[PDB]
Amino acid sequence: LARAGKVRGQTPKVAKQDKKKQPRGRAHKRIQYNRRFVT
Amino acid sequence: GKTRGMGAGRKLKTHRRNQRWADKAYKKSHLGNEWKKPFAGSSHAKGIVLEKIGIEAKQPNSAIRKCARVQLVKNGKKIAAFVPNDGCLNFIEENDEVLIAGFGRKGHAVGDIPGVRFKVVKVSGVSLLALFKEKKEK
Amino acid sequence: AVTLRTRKFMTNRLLSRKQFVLEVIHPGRANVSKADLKERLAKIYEVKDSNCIFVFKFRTHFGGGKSTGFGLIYDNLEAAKKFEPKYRLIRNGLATKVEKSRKQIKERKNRTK
Amino acid sequence: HVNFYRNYGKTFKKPRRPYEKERLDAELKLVGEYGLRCKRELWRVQYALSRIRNAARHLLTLDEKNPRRIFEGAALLRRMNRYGLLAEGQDKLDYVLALTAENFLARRLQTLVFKAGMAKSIHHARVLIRQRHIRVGRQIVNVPSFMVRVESEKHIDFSLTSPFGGGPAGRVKRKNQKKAS
Amino acid sequence: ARGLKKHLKRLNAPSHWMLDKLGGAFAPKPSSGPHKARECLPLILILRNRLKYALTYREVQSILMQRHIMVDGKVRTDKTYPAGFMDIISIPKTGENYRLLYDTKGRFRLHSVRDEDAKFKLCKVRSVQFGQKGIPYLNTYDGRTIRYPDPLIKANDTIKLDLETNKIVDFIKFDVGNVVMVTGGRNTGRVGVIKNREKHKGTFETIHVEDAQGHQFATRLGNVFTIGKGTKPWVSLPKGKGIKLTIIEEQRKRDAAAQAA
RNA sequence: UAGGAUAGGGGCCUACCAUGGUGGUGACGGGUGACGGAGAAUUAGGGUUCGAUUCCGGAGAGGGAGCCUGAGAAACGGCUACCACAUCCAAGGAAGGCAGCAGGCGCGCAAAUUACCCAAUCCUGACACGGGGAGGUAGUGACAAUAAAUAACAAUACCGGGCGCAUUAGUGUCUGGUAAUUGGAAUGAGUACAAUCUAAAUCCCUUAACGAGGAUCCAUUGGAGGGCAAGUCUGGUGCCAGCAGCCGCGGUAAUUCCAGCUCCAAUAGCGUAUAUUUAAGUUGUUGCAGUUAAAAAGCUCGUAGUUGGACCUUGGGCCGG
Ligand SMILES: [Mg+2]
Ligand SMILES: [Mg+2]
Ligand SMILES: [Mg+2]
Ligand SMILES: [Mg+2]
Ligand SMILES: [Mg+2]
Ligand SMILES: [Mg+2]
Ligand SMILES: [Mg+2]
Ligand SMILES: [Mg+2]
Ligand SMILES: [Mg+2]
Ligand SMILES: [Mg+2]
Ligand SMILES: [Mg+2]
Ligand SMILES: [Mg+2]
Ligand SMILES: [Mg+2]
Ligand SMILES: [Mg+2]
Ligand SMILES: [Mg+2]
Ligand SMILES: [Mg+2]
Ligand SMILES: [Mg+2]
Ligand SMILES: [Mg+2]
Ligand SMILES: [Mg+2]
Ligand SMILES: [Mg+2]
Repeated sequence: LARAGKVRGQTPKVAKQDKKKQPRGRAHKRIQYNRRFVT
Repeated sequence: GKTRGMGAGRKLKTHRRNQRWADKAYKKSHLGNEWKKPFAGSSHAKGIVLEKIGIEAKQPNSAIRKCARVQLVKNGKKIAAFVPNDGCLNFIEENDEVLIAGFGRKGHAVGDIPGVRFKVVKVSGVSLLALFKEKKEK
Repeated sequence: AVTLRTRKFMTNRLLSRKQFVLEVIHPGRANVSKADLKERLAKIYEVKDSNCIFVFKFRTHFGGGKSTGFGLIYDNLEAAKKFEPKYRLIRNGLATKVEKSRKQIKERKNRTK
Repeated sequence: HVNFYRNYGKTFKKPRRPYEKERLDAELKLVGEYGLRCKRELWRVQYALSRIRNAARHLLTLDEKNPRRIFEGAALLRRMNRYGLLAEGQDKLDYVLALTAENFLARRLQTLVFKAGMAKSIHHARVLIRQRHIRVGRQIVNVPSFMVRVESEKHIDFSLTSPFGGGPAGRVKRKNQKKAS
Repeated sequence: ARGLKKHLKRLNAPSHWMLDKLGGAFAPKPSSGPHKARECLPLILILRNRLKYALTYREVQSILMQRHIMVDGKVRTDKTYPAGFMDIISIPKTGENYRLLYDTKGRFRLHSVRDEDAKFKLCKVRSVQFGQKGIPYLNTYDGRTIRYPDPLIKANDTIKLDLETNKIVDFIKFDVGNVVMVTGGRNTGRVGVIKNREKHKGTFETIHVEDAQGHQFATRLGNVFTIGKGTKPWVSLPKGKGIKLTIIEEQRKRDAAAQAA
């Protein structure tokens, strides 16, 4: 019971970037289509 | 071999009624002991924890799986229940109000945790995944 | 530039009205108000009294420009008084409504006498 | 309590084996090549095909001159011909089994817009459908799975209100115009 | 339960009433009357749902309380009256007569008739037996009781009744070879000529009937109804002359009506 | 058998008499977290499991019991008595029955408004007018189900594969994208004049003017060893924390934990738990197996049960397509 939270506290805190959103829905299947086997 | 007379419907129906009992699933499902288990035919069960315990892990592994002894408000059973997240045990505290659910394998011990069939899915009325993900603190 | 055509039209001189489904075609226009339908439908049928009319249950179809509804040409406003539900006379201003408060309306009144 | 009595059901079914490369990439082939919103639309198409093929299979099980066979065989065949989903000289009640999900996907209104032009892209076709830009006879349709019949196929055309084929210019037009003026 | 059931729910309603499913919770619940009340139509169904002279319960109430709607020679203001087979429904203000008959698909049409074939009705008899002081009387399936019956009129037969003399003018003897039309079951609506009648001791009597164009069928006695002697009916048949046509044939009718225009 | 009672048959009950009725084809008894059915889920076929619930039938109104009125009640939004519970009392007394609608407590894993309305569907009354928490309308409602947005199109670009010669080039066609790159178009989410809807409002359907620069009008759920689709990425931890349905990972180079990038499957949905169907030809009548994997009784007799050899003219013709 002494060692609870050990590693999850050991890990450093880091933050995301501010990624541009990927398209949702139809446009997302579009990018999948014309990225897998159109390119 | 089988009995296949055109008039043997009574024998075949009695024989299947008699021989379905050797099937484990049918026996478990109709024997009536599922109402004598702790949940007694319930999916979840709100209970009160007695203490954060921590227990050994089985031979190939070696670790301390952090469980808790909970009492069932509904029928007084005292059981052991796991806490399924990293360092999540701290959120639990003595005599808190938790929701205990089946831990998988349908009422049968899971993985390397010895003889524990239950998992904590809520505490003090707050989602425990939310506690893990800082979405909402109790 | 909106037109007005009526079908499923039937006369009932049991209740002496002229009952029909109207299928107004109103392109561009959002929808045509019933108060404005009244005088057009009056001036096409020559009813001599644009108040016997009562029109109700409009839809304004998906995509717009085309609307359905019911129309009831009464011949005598007396007939339209007797043979009509109260609510749409109240709508066209020919009757008025009163508000209820149901306590003592019957219950504690049933106790004294 | 009435309105309990209004029936309703399911239209697709999630596939049996979730993670298969063959089926996954075949379905991506179809979804990308018809520009669909997701694979729910595709699964509705296999569901409708499964329904019609079950009916046709049961009909073919029986023998001819059986009035039940003839009646809904003819009903199913005229349904197919109204949707133009079978060609001429092809009414045999087996070419109903022969057809596949490509046939249904080819009748959807997005596809028909694409094949009649007026889109410059199939995804552009879908959007034009959903911004009320297209009518069929006189009624503007915004459901890209509209399943046009051939008797409506000939005159699928723009609305009388869309800026492209109808009346007044759109709000972007009128903002640019009023700030220019 | 503890008494008569006074509400009827739309799904529980007879299937030949045609009335829809989301139209409400309850159905008109035809009152106790002179006809079997599962084989009947309320005058509310006659008015609102078929002729559409009104649009609501209350407007049909206005219709009936005006005393216009006259049935079988006398006005009936009840709004759940069980009007049924060859009841004649007249309206003086429209001067318009109707007679209620089965159509071939098992439902009820209101066939217009002129005044001469609306001055009278036609019904079958339930049974003829004696009464007080030995005066014979007969009972019809319309419920009517007629005293001093013609010594030849027997059970299961058919009788015409005017609405002024209010008695018998003539009668069809239910026998082999007279045109009938079944009034219940899956064969209801179809007119036809009785071609055979076999009796089995202690059970329903079976009637084998042939339609006007070849088809043959069978029926129980309580369902058949002689109309006229021989092939000729004594009543104006509906637009289908009592021939139920197979679904393929009726598809061909609509296909031909399409290709004729 | 005779009678009594019932509206009426009847051991329903009484008097007398007889010694009968059910059962291995399962009575009687016990369990049922059991109201029955129409039906629900799943289904190649056959099946398996469920069915409190809006349709029909039955039964109850806290638990039993007994009756008035009435055509209809052993009624409970009727009464009488007892038992359990409880309210007012000025302390003698009195009123009770939400498993009706709404709402409150408790029980729990578990379930909404103390709303409006008689306009519809019908019922009801002495009755065209009254009444109707039946029933409808509205508020909460990711129970389930349906359609379905979250961008589209153009040239610019470092570029990226042929196609015009294809060498030696170079730029070329659908544009593939890292492009907050550049650009004007399209619109509904939302706001909202109005009208329509409505018993009156509200929603939907129409539509004055407003309403998109990509940071926003921002899509999540779970997963990235095998099954099983997707990292022999990077940092941290070091048989610990923890993961993991199972096999397994972690003992200082972790594809498995905690994190970031990337990616994947589904997508306004998905994970989790239990129960159940499929898988299951692991309940097998269709359709399993018994030498050795679990399973031929030690052996024979044996009643029910199941199963039972062959044999009986439509033998040859006409006739109509
Ligand atoms: Mg098993
Ligand atoms: Mg192990
Ligand atoms: Mg009842
Ligand atoms: Mg007796
Ligand atoms: Mg029970
Ligand atoms: Mg019931
Ligand atoms: Mg009761
Ligand atoms: Mg009682
Ligand atoms: Mg009550
Ligand atoms: Mg309640
Ligand atoms: Mg994630
Ligand atoms: Mg993870
Ligand atoms: Mg990871
Ligand atoms: Mg893989
Ligand atoms: Mg897991
Ligand atoms: Mg894993
Ligand atoms: Mg086996
Ligand atoms: Mg062995
Ligand atoms: Mg042996
Ligand atoms: Mg034997």
